[PDB]
Amino acid sequence: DIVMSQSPSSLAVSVGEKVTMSCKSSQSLFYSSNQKNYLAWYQQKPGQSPKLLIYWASTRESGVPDRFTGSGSGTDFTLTISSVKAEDLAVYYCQQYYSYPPTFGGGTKLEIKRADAAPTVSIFPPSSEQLTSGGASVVCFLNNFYPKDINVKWKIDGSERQNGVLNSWTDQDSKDSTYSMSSTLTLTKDEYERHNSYTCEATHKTSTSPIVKSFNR
Amino acid sequence: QFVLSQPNSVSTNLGSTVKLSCKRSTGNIGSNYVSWYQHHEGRSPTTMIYRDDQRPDGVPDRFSGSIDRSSNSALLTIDNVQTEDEAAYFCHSYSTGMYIFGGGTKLTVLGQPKSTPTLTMFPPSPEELQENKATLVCLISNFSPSGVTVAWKANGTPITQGVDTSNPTKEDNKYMASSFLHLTSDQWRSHNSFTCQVTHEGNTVEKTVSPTECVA
Amino acid sequence: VQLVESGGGLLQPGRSLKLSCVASGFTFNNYWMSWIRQAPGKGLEWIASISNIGGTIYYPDSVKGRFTISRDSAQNTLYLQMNSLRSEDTATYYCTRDLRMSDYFDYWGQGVMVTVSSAETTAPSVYPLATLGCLVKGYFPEPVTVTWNSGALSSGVHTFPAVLQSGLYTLTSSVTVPSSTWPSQTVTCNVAHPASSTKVDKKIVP
Amino acid sequence: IGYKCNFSNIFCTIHSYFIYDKIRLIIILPEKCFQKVYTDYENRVETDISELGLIEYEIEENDTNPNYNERTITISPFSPKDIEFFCFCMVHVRVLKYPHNILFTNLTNDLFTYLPKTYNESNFVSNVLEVELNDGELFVLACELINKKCFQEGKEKALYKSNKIIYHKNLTIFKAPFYVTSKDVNTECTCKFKNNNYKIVLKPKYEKKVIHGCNFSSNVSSKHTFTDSLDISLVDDSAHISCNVHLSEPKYNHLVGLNCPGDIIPDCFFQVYQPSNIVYLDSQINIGDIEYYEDAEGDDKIKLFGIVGSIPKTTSFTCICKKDKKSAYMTVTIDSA
Amino acid sequence: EVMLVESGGDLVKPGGSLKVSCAASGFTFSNYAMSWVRQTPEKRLEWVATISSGASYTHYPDSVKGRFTISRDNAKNTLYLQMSSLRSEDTAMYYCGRQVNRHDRALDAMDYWGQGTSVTVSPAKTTPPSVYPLAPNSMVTLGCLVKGYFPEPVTVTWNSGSLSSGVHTFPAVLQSDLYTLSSSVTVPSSTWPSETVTCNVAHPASSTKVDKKI
Ligand SMILES: *[C@@H]1O[C@H](CO)[C@@H](O[C@@H]2O[C@H](CO)[C@@H](O[C@@H]3O[C@H](CO)[C@@H](O)[C@H](O[C@H]4O[C@H](CO)[C@@H](O)[C@H](O)[C@@H]4O)[C@@H]3O)[C@H](O)[C@H]2NC(C)=O)[C@H](O)[C@H]1NC(C)=O
Ligand SMILES: *[C@@H]1O[C@H](CO)[C@@H](O[C@@H]2O[C@H](CO)[C@@H](O[C@@H]3O[C@H](CO)[C@@H](O)[C@H](O[C@H]4O[C@H](CO)[C@@H](O)[C@H](O)[C@@H]4O)[C@@H]3O)[C@H](O)[C@H]2NC(C)=O)[C@H](O)[C@H]1NC(C)=O
Repeated sequence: DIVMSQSPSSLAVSVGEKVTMSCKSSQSLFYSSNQKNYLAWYQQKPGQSPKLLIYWASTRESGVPDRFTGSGSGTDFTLTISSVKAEDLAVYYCQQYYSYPPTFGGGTKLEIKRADAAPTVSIFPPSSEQLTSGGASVVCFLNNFYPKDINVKWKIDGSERQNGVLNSWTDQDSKDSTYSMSSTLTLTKDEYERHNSYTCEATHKTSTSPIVKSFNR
Repeated sequence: QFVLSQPNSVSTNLGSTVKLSCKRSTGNIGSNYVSWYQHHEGRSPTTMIYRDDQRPDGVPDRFSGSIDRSSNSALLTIDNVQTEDEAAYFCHSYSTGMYIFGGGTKLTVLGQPKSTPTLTMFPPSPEELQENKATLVCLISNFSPSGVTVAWKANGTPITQGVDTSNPTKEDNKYMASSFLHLTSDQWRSHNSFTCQVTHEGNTVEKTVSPTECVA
Repeated sequence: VQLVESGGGLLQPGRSLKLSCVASGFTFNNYWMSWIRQAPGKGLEWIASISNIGGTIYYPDSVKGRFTISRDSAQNTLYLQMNSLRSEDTATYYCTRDLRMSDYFDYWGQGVMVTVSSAETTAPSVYPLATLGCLVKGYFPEPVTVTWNSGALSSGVHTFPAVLQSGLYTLTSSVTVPSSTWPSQTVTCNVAHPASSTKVDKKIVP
Repeated sequence: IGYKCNFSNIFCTIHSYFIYDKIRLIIILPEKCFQKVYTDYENRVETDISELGLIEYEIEENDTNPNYNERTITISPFSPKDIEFFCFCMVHVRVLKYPHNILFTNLTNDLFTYLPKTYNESNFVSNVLEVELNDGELFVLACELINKKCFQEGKEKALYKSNKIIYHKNLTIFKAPFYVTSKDVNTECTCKFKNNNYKIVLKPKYEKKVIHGCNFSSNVSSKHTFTDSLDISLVDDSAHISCNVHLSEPKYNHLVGLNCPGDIIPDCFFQVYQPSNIVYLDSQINIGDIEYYEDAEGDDKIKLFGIVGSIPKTTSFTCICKKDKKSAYMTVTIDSA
Repeated sequence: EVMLVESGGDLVKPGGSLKVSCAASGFTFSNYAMSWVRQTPEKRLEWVATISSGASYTHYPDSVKGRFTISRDNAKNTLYLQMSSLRSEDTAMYYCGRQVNRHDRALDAMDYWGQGTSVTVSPAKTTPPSVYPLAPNSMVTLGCLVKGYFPEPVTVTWNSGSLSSGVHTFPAVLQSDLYTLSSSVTVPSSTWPSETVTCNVAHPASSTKVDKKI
C-alpha cells in the first residue's frame, strides 16, 4: 500500500493566476535506472468522470493545456496552472502507480473567487396533483449568486419554523461561475390548508434586507 | 456393463448339432461384437467366431454363429461334432474399454458309453483319533462323463463347511475324483450317520459309514 | 505370427514379477495387445490391454495400480509388471494380439503359469485306512510318491487326485486286493515326498 | 544435437527455422563455405556470407579430428529475410524465417543492438514481470540465473511446459507450445542482475481454440472448440460417417485434431491410415517440427497436432473413431501450393 | 473517438451479486489492458481491479480479494466485473478505465476513463418517484420537483436535452430512507407559456420514465 497525502483539501483562487497543487507520497516513486516518477494527475470535473492530465509526473497528455506543468521528484510533487481559466474548476487527484496497489489522493477542489453577484430567488407553490397524494411542499429557487455562503429562513404566517426543510447546494458553473441553492418546505395537506401567506427569506451579503418572495392563496 | 451367461457343461455324441448360448444381461447384444473362442486343456485358446458370425480361415463350416435379438444371446453352433471338439468354448464382447467374457461351457465328446460312479468310503484312522482330529474320505471312481456334483451329509443334514472336492481327473478310461471332510474328534463320534451322494446326471449314487465299526 | 511367453513360477504374497511376451512375424506397432488369464476352474478374465504405440491403455478395476502393462517396439516384446500379488492372482497368464476393429483376439500365446501361495515346503502325514487305501494329508509342494510293498503290488494301484484344503495338498491311494490276501498277508503302504526327502512306511491293521 | 551430413564414413537437403542449431558437415565449392556461398546457382556465383540477410551467425572450422576436416555453423533465430545459401562437393541450405513474434528481455551489460525493440527492468512491477504468450511464440532473455533453476517449474501446481527450452550463450529462451490444455499454467525464472532479483512469469494467452477438426463427442461443455461437431451415439451400426477437413493456404498456423468419445484407431495422431495401412504422420507430411498434444475430458478422447509452416506434398490421411459397432471416419487433406 | 460505455447499475441486498459490462469501442481492444476503479459517495477513489491484455493475469486489492471478478471478452470487445458477497461499503460509482501501453508495463495510468455506472447496496426495495411540476414576468424560471424515490440516481432533462443554457439541477437529499431533489430552468418570458417545456425524469432501478410538462 501507499498513502497519498495531498494538501490542501480546499482551495479558492482568482481568475488569471498561478496555483500550486501539492501532493506527497508515503514512499519514493523514483526508479534508479528509469530515472522517472510514477505519478499521475487527473481532473474530475463536477458531475463528470475524471480524465488524465500529466503522466510520468512531468510529461503531459495530448490535448492537455500547456499551462498545466507538473513538477516534483521522489516524494513531493506539485502541479501548476500558468493561467487559471473558468472552464477547469475541477477536483484534481494525485495518483501513484509505483507498486501494487495504486492509490489516489484526497483531491484539491478549485473553488474560485468571483465578482460579487446577487441571488435570483423564486418561490413555487405545490402542485394540485401533488395535493392529491396527501403532501404539500413549497420550493424557493435561489441560483446564480456569489458567494455560496447564504442562509434561507422559512416564514409561515409571520412566525418562523424549522421542522422538515430540505437544503440542496450546487457546484460552480463553467460559464457564469456561480452557486445555487434550493429548499423544500415539506408539509401535510391539513397543515397547508390553514395558513394563507408563505414566505422564504434569504440572507445574502449584497443586500441588508432579507431577499423575500412570498405567495398568498 | 453386462454379464455373459454361459451354461456349465454339455456332452454330445459324435455327429450332433450343438448350440452354445452366451446370454447378455443388460443392453442390446446387437451393438457389441461377440467373439467365440475354443480353449482346450493343456493348450492355448484358439478363435472360432468373430464379429458375430464370420469365422477365421482354418475354422470348418461346422462352427457357426447366430445373434438372436429376441433372447438377447449369441449362439455358437457346431455341427457334426468330432472327437477333438471336447474342449471349453468362450464368448467375448468389448465396449468402451471393457473386455467382458463368458462362463466357459465345457463340451464333452462321448466316445465311451454312459457310466455310473463306483463309490468307496473310509473312516478316520486310529492314529488321527489320538490327535483329536477326524477326516472322511469319499472315493468316486470310473465314471464318465464328468458332469458330476458331490454332497457330504451327516445324519441327513447337509454339512456345509470343512469340505474339499477335487475336479474329475483322468486316471482310468473314465474319470476319477475324490472329496474330503474335516472333523473334530468328539464331533465324529457325536453323530452316527455320514453319507456321500454324487449327482451324476440325475443318478444320485450314495454310500454311508457309522462310528460303530469292527475293532481289534 | 508367434507369441513367446516367459517368466512365471512360485511367488509369495507381496512379491512382484514381470512377464514377457516376445512377438514374431507381424508389424508390431500396428496391432493392439492384451493380457488374458484363467484361474483353475474359473472363466476367462481380462487383465490389461495396450494400443498400437501407447496412446490408450485400459485395466479392469481388479488390478488397478497393481498391474502395469508395457510394450517395446525395438525388441518386439510385451510386459506386465504386477505388484503386491494375492491368492486371487493364482492363474495362468496369456498374451494376445487383438484387432480393435473386430474386438477379438486372432493369435494367442503359450501362457505361462503363476503360483501365488504363502505355503512352505513341508512333509506329509500318512494314515492307513481299512479295499485298503493310504491317506496323505497336508503335503506341499506337489507331488508325493505312494507305493505298496515298495513296488511289489502291481494290480489294483488306484491313486486318487490331490486337493487344496487350506493351502496344502491332500490325497488318498487305494488298492483292491482279493478277499483271501488280507488280513492274511502283511499289507505295507510306502509313502515318500522327494521334495522334502522323507519316506514313511505304514502297515494296515484294523 | 543438431543437423548433420556425412561425406567420408546423394543430396543433403535441409530447410527449417534454426534456433541456434549447429549444422554439421564432414569432409567443396565455392571456395571455403560458410564464408563463401553459392547464392545464384545458375550464374554460378560466390557471394560471401557477410553480404547476406542473417543477423547473427557463427561459422566454425574444425581440423583437430585426425580423420575429417568438418565444417559447422550456428544460426541465430534472428533473421529478417529468408536467406538461401548453397555449397556442393551437394549441400543446399535455405534458412527459413521464424513466423512467430520474439520477445527479448535483455537484462545484461552487453548492448544488444542487433534487434531494436527490447524489454528491460523498467517494465518490471516490484521485481515482477507478467508476460503473455500467444499460441506459438518465442521469449528471449539475457542475464545470469541464481542456481540456474529457471523456466521449467511452476507454482500454480500446473507446470507450463514447452516444446524446447534452449540454453545457449547467456540467453534463456522459451518455445511456446502451440496448444497447452490446462486453463492456468505458469513458469518462474528468478534471474539476478545488478544485485537485484527479477522474476519473469510466463503464461499463455486465451488460446484461440479453433481446432480444424471433428468433435464426435456427446457433450456440450467442452474446453475445446472444433470447427466441426456431431454425435456418434445415434448412427446405424452399419453407417459410415465422413468428416473430411480440407486445408489450402500458403502458410499454416492450424490445429488439427478430434474429440472421439470411443476408441481411436490407429494411435493418432502419430499413426494414420493412408487409406491395415498404418503409416507414420511425420514422414507422410515430411516436416520436422510437428507438435503433438493429447487430452481426455473424463471419458472423451482428444488427440491433435499442430502444423506450422509450408508443406511439400498434398498429403491425405484418415483416422477412425469407434463407439461399439458404430464407426466414424475423418479425412484430413492438407494441400500444397 | 475512444468510447468506453459502461452498464449494469442497480440495487442489491447485502450478500447478492452483480455483473457490470463496459462496451469498448474505437480502438484495438486486445492491444491495451483494462481496469476498474470505484469512487465512493465521499468522492474517494479506490482501485477495484485490472486485467491483462489477453486475460491471463489479473490483480485485486486486499479489500475486494476473492469477492470481485474482472473479466474481458476480446471477441466482442467488452470488459466485465462480477461482484459477490456485497457489503454496504461497496456502494460507489464504478469506472472502467483503459491503461496506458506506450511503455509496456502492467501498472500504468488510465489513458481514457469511462462514463461510470453507479451501484447501491440497501435493503429498501426500489420505490418509483413522484413528479410534481412547479409553475410560477421577465426571465421566467421553471421548476420540476422529484420527491420520494430510492435509490440514487435519477436522470433529468428538459425537452429531451434541447434546453441547456442557464439550467440548474439541484442535488438529491436523503429523506428518512427516501430521496428527493428538484431542478430549475430559466427561459425568456416570451417563450412561455407560448411554447411547451417538459420535464424528462428517469429512474433506472425501477425502469421509471415520467414526462410531465409545465
Ligand atoms: C531500459 O529501458 C528504459 C526505457 O526505455 C530506459 O530508461 C531511460 O533511463 C534513462 C536513464 O537511465 C533516462 O535518460 C535520461 O537521463 C538523463 C540524465 O541526465 C536525463 O537528463 C533525461 O531527462 C531528460 O529527458 C528528455 C530528453 O533529454 C528531456 O526532454 C527532459 O526534459 C529531461 O531533461 C532522461 O532521464 C530516460 O528517461 C529513460 N528512457 C525514457 C524513454 O524515458 C533505460 O535506459 C533502459 N536501459 C536500462 C539499462 O535500464
Ligand atoms: C540492452 O541492450 C540495449 C541495446 O543496446 C540497451 O539499450 C540501449 O542502450 C544504449 C546505450 O548505449 C542506447 O544508445 C543510445 O542511443 C541514442 C540514440 O539511439 C544515442 O543518442 C545515445 O548516445 C548519447 O549518449 C551517449 C552517452 O552514453 C553520448 O556519448 C552520445 O554522444 C549521445 O549523447 C546512446 O548511444 C540505446 O538507445 C538503447 N536502446 C536500444 C534499443 O538500443 C540496454 O542498455 C541493454 N541493457 C539492458 C539492461 O536493457
